[PDB]
Amino acid sequence: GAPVKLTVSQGQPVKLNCSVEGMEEPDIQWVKDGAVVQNLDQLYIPVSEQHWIGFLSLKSVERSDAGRYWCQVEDGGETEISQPVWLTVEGVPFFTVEPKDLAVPPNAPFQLSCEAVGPPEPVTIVWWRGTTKIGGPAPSPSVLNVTGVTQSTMFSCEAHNLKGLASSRTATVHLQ
Ligand SMILES: [Zn+2]
Repeated sequence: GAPVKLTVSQGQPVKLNCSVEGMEEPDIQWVKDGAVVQNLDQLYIPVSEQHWIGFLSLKSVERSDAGRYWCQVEDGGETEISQPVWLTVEGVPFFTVEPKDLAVPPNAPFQLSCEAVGPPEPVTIVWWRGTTKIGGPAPSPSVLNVTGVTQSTMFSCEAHNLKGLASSRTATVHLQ
């Protein structure tokens, strides 16, 4: 278990490679997190007799493309296979917890919350109410305690990491 670790920025193409050795006509397949890969360009070429390289192309990486990839061959036996590559996709923060819309009575207290993650880490959050910075910058997860509102009000989180900024959905708190 010595995986290679490949880090790519969101939206960039990437190509992964594996080596398969010790077998004439291996049936090679790319696997991601233990599942046979679908809907990606796969290429398997011979450099010598008994020496093959597998090639997996991704056109424009998103978060869901991150995972552990490797090549497997059926039967295999003494076939030597390259170690897995761990694909990590870096970019601006992603909100795992969005702020929720609420209906509240006037001057009644409430709490909103949001969570955002990288990579890269760490992530900090600021809260906006209308166009006014309230809370933060503070780490994730973030909560916002509000004493009350007297009219419909918008709240959103803005998350920050090395790669830049992401906004949450805008929550609306309306009067019941
Ligand atoms: Zn910064």
